[PDB]
Amino acid sequence: AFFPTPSGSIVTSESQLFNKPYWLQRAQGHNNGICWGNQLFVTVVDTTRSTN
Amino acid sequence: KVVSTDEYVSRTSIYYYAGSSRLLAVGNPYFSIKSPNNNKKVLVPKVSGLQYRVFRVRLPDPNKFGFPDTSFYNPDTQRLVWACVGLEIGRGQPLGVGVSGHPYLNKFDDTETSNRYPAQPGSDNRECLSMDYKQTQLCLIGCKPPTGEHWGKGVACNNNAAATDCPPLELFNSIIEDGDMVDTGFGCMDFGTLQANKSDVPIDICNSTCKYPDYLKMASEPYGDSLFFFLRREQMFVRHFFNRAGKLGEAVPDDLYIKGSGNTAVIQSSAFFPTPSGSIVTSESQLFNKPYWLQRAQGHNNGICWGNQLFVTVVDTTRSTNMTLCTEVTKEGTYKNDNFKEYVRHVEEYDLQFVFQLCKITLTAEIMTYIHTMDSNILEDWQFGLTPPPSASLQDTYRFVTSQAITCQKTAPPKEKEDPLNKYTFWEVNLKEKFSADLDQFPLGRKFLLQSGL
Amino acid sequence: DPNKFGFPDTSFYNPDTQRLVWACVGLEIGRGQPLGVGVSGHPYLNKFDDTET
Amino acid sequence: SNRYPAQPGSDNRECLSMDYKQTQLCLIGCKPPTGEHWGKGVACNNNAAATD
Repeated sequence: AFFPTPSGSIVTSESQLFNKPYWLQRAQGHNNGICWGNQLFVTVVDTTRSTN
Repeated sequence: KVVSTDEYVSRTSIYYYAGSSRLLAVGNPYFSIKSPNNNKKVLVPKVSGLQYRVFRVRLPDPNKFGFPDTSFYNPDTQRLVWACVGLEIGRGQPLGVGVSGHPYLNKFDDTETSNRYPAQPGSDNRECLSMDYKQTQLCLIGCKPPTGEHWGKGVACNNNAAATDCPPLELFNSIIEDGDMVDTGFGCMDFGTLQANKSDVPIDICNSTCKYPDYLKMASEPYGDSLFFFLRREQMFVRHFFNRAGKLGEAVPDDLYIKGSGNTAVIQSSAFFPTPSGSIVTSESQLFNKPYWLQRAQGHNNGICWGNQLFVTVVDTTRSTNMTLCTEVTKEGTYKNDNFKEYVRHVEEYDLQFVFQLCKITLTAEIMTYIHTMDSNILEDWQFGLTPPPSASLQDTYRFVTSQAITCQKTAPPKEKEDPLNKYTFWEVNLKEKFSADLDQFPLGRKFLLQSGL
Repeated sequence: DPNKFGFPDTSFYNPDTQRLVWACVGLEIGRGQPLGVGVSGHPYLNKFDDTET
Repeated sequence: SNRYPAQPGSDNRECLSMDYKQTQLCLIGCKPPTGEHWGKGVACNNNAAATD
């Protein structure tokens, strides 16, 4: 019964995903950004700002 | 109500280059060495590739210039100010990263392949080790020196609680003076107060306050006089895994692990820490020896440098090589160990070029309000809105100053106290007597004319 | 030297009040070997101990 | 790690193996292609060659 270990790699600012603009001219679904109920739901997951 | 900076100045049709000399900087990359007999007598200053190199130019005043053509400038109402349009950071050293490391590092074990029970106790297990740092390259420009936060101490509060004993935490934004340390992957925090063992971090950091550029606060500044234009590029990854050596106060809760016995009756540490290291450092992803034609700033100040001065900050670890000196004491014919005294030195090389464009400001009375609510100090250096000083006649006149009609005469007030920024050690560069008007005699004005589309 | 060239045509070149010079416009570096890194080493290098782990 | 006194021995040959470089090339010709290699030749047998 075996299991390996995950180990990560290097992390650059060149291939980041934050502090950059976004414009939603056309979404994928049918709601084009119309937020019902006067609320939003944003979720973000990072692991690269996680010093101890 | 704020406004942008393209509606009350005007670009002229004249351009100026100025350029510094080649900067020299040498020292020891581990500690400053003072006198044994005195504290303030430095011998070799501590400079490495890990210091926030902060230069501050002093561009000469425009209104002290006398032109043969006095047509474009009105001295009755208009004034001048300088603007930055082109800029250069020069580097002249071979590429290579240096190593640092504390000789008494708080490494208990290594925790990556095998740590066999039982633990190895003993009240002293610090040892010597060394490692690479997180490589970093970035640059900032502005007319106000850049701000920086850090993590620090503080009061928790009053003793209503009787829960535990753990230190508090609080951020503090400060002014980034020169000589301060760059982060390398161990928290933007002061190790001089938050740590007590002084035996976990290499020696360059342990009595420092390593800070980090707050991009968020500077962008959220109203006038925007602290971020003209900036880049950054950095990377890191892991090297090993170690663990601390001490009683972990915040112990592991009981339900989340099955207790052992016999050889497995004691619990080891649960505080781990990795060691960072840079990757390959190419010459392709360099950030300097390249022109920067500023077109439009992200703030509102579009290059107008109030106060006739600029601030450049730059950090680089890719030229952090370490020269190892080796001299002897007694000449032998056979090898010895006590016959050599060694030293370690680190060099540093910089250069700066600048392209300036002067600008006139029509001064009507509604605009100088907007200058006044910017800050009051700009308007007085132009000597524009002042008061007539009253108080005509005095009689403090005596023919003989050392006599017996004494009034105990005292003079020399401290009235030339004007600079609030004098509490921070910058790197001054004298640029007042280094101008010229012929751009085509320089290795950057030739690059300027090809970019201008003339 | 360019001035030692007796040209068959003289109608483009006055030797009394002109001279000639050369200039590079083409440039090439030729290699002819397999690729490989060399290694050297001191037989008495000043290594005291290890300091990695 | 070569912390050392001298080491004796008559033969110290061992069993080793390693890979080589990956290398892709192709070429088309009218004449069959010509290459080169280094090799031994004349020695000119003169001037006190104390090195073989």
